[PDB]
Amino acid sequence: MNPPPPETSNPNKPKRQTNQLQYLLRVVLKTLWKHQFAWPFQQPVDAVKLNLPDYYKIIKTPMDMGTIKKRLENNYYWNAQECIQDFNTMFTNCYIYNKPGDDIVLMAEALEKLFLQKINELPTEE
Ligand SMILES: COc1cc(OC)c2c(=O)cc(-c3cc(C)c(OC[C@H](O)CN4CCN(C)CC4)c(C)c3)oc2c1
Repeated sequence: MNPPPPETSNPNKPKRQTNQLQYLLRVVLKTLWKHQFAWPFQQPVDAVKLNLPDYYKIIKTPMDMGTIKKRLENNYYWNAQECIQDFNTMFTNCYIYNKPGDDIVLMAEALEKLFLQKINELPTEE
């Protein structure tokens, strides 16, 4: 069985909409979301359909771009670093669970290269 997905809504968590967070949605997430390798990362890993009974025994902090997209659209974050960590968690989970040469790993690295190139020009806070 799959665990419940990460939280995307929490009304007692403080939130805001900084220009950095707008950039993470409009530049960073949109760039990765449209990429040819985005599809495995657009929703939580469905370990049941994929028949990976051990995935959520090894991956204790799941994350994915569907969760990140909902969080940005919901203005769930307080700062840019919370959102950047989610991306890095999602990439790291992939490298942690899988074999170094795997397709899913190459897909992850292609998205992460773009991720790094975009956050390198993260604007200073307005
Ligand atoms: C869709 O979205 C995502 C997103 C993901 O991360 C974002 C991942 C991910 O992390 C890795 C896997 C995955 C890994 C193996 C190893 C596998 O293969 C298991 C199969 O039973 C056959 N192999 C078993 C091992 N035997 C040695 C050889 C055969 C399958 C089907 C998927 O899928 C993902 C899908």
